[PDB]
Amino acid sequence: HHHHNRQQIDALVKQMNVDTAKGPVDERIQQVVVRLLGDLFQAIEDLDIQPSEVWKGLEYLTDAGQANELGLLAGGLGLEHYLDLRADEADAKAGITGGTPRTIEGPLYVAGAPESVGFARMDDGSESDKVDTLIIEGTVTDTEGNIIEGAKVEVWHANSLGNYSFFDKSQSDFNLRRTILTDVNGKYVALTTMPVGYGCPPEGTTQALLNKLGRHGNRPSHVHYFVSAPGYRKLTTQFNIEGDEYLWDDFAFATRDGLVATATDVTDEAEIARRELDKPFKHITFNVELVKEAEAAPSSEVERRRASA
Amino acid sequence: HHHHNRQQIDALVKQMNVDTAKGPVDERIQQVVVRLLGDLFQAIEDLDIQPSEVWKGLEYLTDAGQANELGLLAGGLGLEHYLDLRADEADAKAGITGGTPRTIEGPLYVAGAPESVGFARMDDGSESDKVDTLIIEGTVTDTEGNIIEGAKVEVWHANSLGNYSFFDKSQSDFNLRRTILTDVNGKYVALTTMPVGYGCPPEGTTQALLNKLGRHGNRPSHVHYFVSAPGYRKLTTQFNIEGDEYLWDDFAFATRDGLVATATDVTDEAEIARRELDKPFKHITFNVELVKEAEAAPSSEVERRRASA
Ligand SMILES: CCCCCCCC/C=C/CCCCCCCC(=O)O[C@H](COC(=O)CCCCCCCCCCCCCCC)COP(=O)([O-])O[C@@H]1[C@H](O)[C@H](O)[C@@H](O)[C@H](O)[C@H]1O
Ligand SMILES: CCCCCCCC/C=C/CCCCCCCC(=O)O[C@H](COC(=O)CCCCCCCCCCCCCCC)COP(=O)([O-])O[C@@H]1[C@H](O)[C@H](O)[C@@H](O)[C@H](O)[C@H]1O
Ligand SMILES: [Fe+3]
Ligand SMILES: [Fe+3]
Repeated sequence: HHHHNRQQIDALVKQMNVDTAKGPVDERIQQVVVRLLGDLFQAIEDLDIQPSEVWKGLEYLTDAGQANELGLLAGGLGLEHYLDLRADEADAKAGITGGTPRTIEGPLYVAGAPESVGFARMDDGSESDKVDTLIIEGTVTDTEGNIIEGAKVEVWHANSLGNYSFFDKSQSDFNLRRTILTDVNGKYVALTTMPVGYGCPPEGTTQALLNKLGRHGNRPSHVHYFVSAPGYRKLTTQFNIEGDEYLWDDFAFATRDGLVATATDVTDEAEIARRELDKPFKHITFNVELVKEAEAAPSSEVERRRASA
Repeated sequence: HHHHNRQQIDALVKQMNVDTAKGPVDERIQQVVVRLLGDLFQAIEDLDIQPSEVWKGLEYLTDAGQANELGLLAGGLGLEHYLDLRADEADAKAGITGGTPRTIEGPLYVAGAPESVGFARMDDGSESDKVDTLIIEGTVTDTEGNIIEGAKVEVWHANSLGNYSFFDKSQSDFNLRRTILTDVNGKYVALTTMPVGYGCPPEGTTQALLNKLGRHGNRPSHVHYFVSAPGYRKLTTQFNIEGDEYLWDDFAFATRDGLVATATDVTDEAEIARRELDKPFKHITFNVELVKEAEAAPSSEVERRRASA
């Protein structure tokens, strides 16, 4: 079934995609296209991939893009996590150590969330009779424990049904999405609701492929973070919550040591009063340590197309 | 910049996509996914592809799918032609020789076109004052020249502006698309208009990438064919027209020896009368030779998602 060897493949790819060039070429795009096409052709030879199979793959990719699910698929196949594995190894080779660990962004960030100093309430109260109240708090410091005032703590997470605002058009705009600037003591406090883990859209393209792979499409409960500050490396991270069925079986492979938090229960009447609440709530501490930006440091910032509102 | 070797990549891909499987798996889909992901990860290592670059690639693929242009991109990068190169080599190894050569289908077939016996007029006459009339005719035979009656000759082509019906919603439904069944003499005749070659949509995703590659997105003038008959191998082919600027510079690499036709000019008053026309016209002969279906023969039919109306 081998109709072409790699030499013959490379010659064909060059004839079609390089020899045909006239005028200015983007050299990087040319390099990447030539490599990926040659690899695709060689996989077609090695696995004897039939035209009907190739068309099914392209039809799948078309459907995935129309469903806006390619970011989700990048998470599920483990490509998004792989990019973090690479970034961690690049940082190790730079001698950059310390700092809260990174993990995946996911595909559901939205720019433009309400900003406040030191404290934000993240939810609109529309689920107050059906989900636990959660307070999250932490201090943002450098690697030696010195507080950072004015650090930008961006948080987003799912509602009691595992759905995110903007994508779920039934929620109010920016529900469960906030930017909190750390106060004079380096502190942030978020008053919110307990996120639940969630699956992929069950009739969607990502779950369709996971089904063929015998795989589930679930993530454990988590809260996403961007943390940034002048003079420090930007951090993309999350915490997961101890106790979740899928904690160490995340379909997007994002859970890490250092990023698992325990939700404590507060039933004490005095403490409840102090928080201006009326019922028991859950409490999570999540401190963040940022690494100073050095001339030698690889960038920790990632350009990516992101929703805005 | 090499953070992982292929052994480490393969182990990671297995951990994420295979070890996580529970219950029935589609073994072929699993095999192909594992191979393509491992290859993608290795290309990322070898070329030190940055997260921002990966996200740009996925955003491009998303945009391409939303624009319904991935079939067009398959043609332009030469993947569609490569599939034919493979099919030709498989046929050679089977000892299948003879027959009109195959070439690419393109992405613009529509099922459901008007059917008639022996003769069809393909155009609605809406361009009669701005484009040349073309008569196409041919005989469909086996490899020894014996006529085949009742062969299904499916033809589609572009209008005077290089646009195809169904996709160009300004044209009448099925304009320049017909199915003609060969008559008792194995003959088909199509009365139509001269197609013009065309480019990719200039603001679309395919041309955007071709621009980065320094490449044009043009095809020479051509008419597409499916030819099928009981007992014979289905044929996907075209003819191109001698004289076209892009005849041997097709951005989708479809031109072949054996598939170039010369448009003859008919100015003779007697012949014009015979055809029931009033002006000179162009004439193309395109005969088709079909190969008998043998038990040993690979399939020449391709399952593919196709428009219908
Ligand atoms: C670049 C080009 C390379 C790829 C292109 C070339 C590679 C060729 C790939 C060949 C794959 C083998 C095909 C085997 C035959 C298919 C059988 C089948 O059951 O049909 C369908 C399966 O088709 C597939 O999903 C296979 C394609 C997956 C390839 C992409 C893997 C990406 C890997 C690496 C890239 C990095 C990944 C990047 C990270 C994002 C089942 O139907 P469906 O549930 O999948 O979808 C269903 C469905 O079909 C329903 O009918 C519909 O109603 C519903 O909505 C839909 O969900
Ligand atoms: C499976 C996953 C693998 C890939 C995923 C992983 C691989 C990662 C790929 C990395 C590529 C290198 C990126 C370099 C930096 C980009 C710079 C730039 O100028 O930005 C843009 C270029 O971005 C690209 O097109 C690069 C991605 C191409 C990769 C796909 C090749 C497929 C090969 C093989 C697969 C078989 C092919 C299959 C056959 C079909 C220029 O803008 P634009 O004109 O391209 O689009 C423009 C634009 O950006 C405008 O802003 C917009 O308005 C307009 O509409 C749009 O058209
Ligand atoms: Fe999330
Ligand atoms: Fe065409």
